[PDB]
Amino acid sequence: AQYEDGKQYTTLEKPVAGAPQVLEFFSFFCPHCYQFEEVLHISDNVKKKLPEGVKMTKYHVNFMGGDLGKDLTQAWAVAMALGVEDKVTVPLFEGVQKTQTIRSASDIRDVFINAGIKGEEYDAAWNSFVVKSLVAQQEKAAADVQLRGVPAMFVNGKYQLNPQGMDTSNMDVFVQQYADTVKYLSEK
Repeated sequence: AQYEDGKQYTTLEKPVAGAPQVLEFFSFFCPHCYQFEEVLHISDNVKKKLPEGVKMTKYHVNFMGGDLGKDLTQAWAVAMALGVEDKVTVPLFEGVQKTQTIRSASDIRDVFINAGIKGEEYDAAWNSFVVKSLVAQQEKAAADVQLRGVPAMFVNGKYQLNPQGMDTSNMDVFVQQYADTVKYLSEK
């Protein structure tokens, strides 16, 4: 074929029922995630190719960056609840990996503060149980695919994008190839 298992994707031996249709995993410590985010714009180019009715979920993971890593997953929960993903993603990435100015939960908070979220509003959300469950979800979803590496994308809980079977000569062609694969798996 042109798309075969073990090539542009892999199949999960243990398929995850009722999973979000298009599901992405990342870490703000994850170097490829960084390049996935602000040089490749993967999530975004995948949206521009997905069908009618399809929903995209993005979750942080804990297993990079240790104690900060966890704070970052809770902080992403806050991002999701407050609907500010688009306003923190870049300064969070740049704060961990470019400038190294994020070293404590407090530095994470600053990003949100400087991005315009209100202190009391952030703290409230941070400490809220809607956020607790959102952290819980982020973790359960990862556990359900026994996830060990990021970036990762899962389609319909059944398939896993395998970027290392696509070519990296031209980045724009990588994106196109990646996104098209998602569209393929989506229709499967």
